[PDB]
Amino acid sequence: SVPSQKTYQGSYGFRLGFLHSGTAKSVTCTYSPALNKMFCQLAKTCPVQLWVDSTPPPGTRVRAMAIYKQSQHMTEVVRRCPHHERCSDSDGLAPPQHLIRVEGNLRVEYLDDRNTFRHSVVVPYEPPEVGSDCTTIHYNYMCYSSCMGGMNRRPILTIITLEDSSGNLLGRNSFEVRVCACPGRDRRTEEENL
Ligand SMILES: [Zn+2]
Repeated sequence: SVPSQKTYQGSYGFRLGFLHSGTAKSVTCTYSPALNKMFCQLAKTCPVQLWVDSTPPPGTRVRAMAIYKQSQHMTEVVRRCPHHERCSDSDGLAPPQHLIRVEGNLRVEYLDDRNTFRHSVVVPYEPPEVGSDCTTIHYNYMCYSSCMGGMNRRPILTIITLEDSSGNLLGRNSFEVRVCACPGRDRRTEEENL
């Protein structure tokens, strides 16, 4: 039982975009084109851009879910470790077990799937401004990749799906994510291997 991670631009030409933030030590969130991999700090703003060729209709929703990248771990539900789960870092909206939160959107909705037990977070799709090319969603990852009893150094993917009001799939994309203390150094380090 594993959610699909297959790229699907769909009829609205759905793509993801990311800020070009570089690898200086001060960066809180940085994306690697070569690795298709986001490096970000704990609970910090992670901007993920939604790019479309044509505007999805009103009622369109945007969902985010994490799964383990490695096949021998893919059936295991990605959740926070007990320490962070039990931490006093609640925004009053997100369930304490959920890795992925959305910041700055009061219409955010969280799901524990009654059948697969997987966690996800969904928001209404907003079109970009007229003078803008994309819609930005501010995600927070609430556990480190290294958390013992949590992800425990196992790599994860974030899957972003576009769905209609009735939950039908409209588009899908994904990126790898590492939650760490120094995203710039870790990104630069992982890329020197190339
Ligand atoms: Zn943790």
